[PDB]
Amino acid sequence: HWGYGKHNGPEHWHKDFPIAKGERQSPVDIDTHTAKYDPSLKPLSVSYDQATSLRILNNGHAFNVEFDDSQDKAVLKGGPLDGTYRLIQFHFHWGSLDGQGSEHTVDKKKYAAELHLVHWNTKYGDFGKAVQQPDGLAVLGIFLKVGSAKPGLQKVVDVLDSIKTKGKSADFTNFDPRGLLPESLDYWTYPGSLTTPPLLECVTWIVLKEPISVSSEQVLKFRKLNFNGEGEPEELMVDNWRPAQPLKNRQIKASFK
Ligand SMILES: NS(=O)(=O)c1ccc(NC(=S)N[C@H]2CCN(c3cccc([N+](=O)[O-])n3)C2)cc1
Ligand SMILES: [Zn+2]
Repeated sequence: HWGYGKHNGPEHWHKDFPIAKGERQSPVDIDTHTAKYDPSLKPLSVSYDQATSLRILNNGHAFNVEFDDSQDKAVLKGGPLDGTYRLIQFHFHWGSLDGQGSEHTVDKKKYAAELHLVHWNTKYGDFGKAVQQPDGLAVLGIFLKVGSAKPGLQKVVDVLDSIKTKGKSADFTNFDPRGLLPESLDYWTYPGSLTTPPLLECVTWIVLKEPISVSSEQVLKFRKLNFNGEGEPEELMVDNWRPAQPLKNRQIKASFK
């Protein structure tokens, strides 16, 4: 019964998921002055032209846009990664107000929201096997700030009224995730974890430096979703973010000088 409420939030997760206090937990604060430029990193390769979106689901914690990952259609390669990672889903974390919502922070700055594009390593054959491995997932993280509308986000915003409550889904075909990227693919990278239970330490994090701009109207529609199921007391889906975790014995590397 984990969540983001007064009594089941991140400070409680360690009781059911002791890895919550582990050596490679996410998210983290990115100290821009201590992150080292690594000239040996490669440009990231984001190959989304053949992406097949299928469905959008309110899972009670966020909403997931789900992809066909039954073959190598939408893949992330290069940068810090060895081999090929298949896009399985994306989701967001956001705040009750614009001054909070991101999971990663940049010099302790909180963004209004953060997009996670989740990919799994095809050398492990399926997602459930990949999450048992230290290099099993690659998550591309993109900050959202409030300003101009993001045109590529509006198809997502406009379906949210149809998946208001936990367990609701809707058909969501032909959505192009390239419309969610910023101009620059400059990034920071570090080894971490899932940011929700079960908090598995299986993620190569790749966090873009350049945020995307969304409008106030767009993020207000995220904040009208519900954590609760249909006919249950209304609990607005806001502040579904985990705060920064200790960095411990880890180095954040920058792709840019
Ligand atoms: N915040 S975060 O980015 O650290 C992060 C947190 C949690 C997850 N959990 C994920 S992607 N869980 C999996 C379990 C299986 N799974 C599938 C599998 C096949 C098809 C679908 N589907 O519904 O289309 N979903 C989703 C990953 C990433
Ligand atoms: Zn996430």
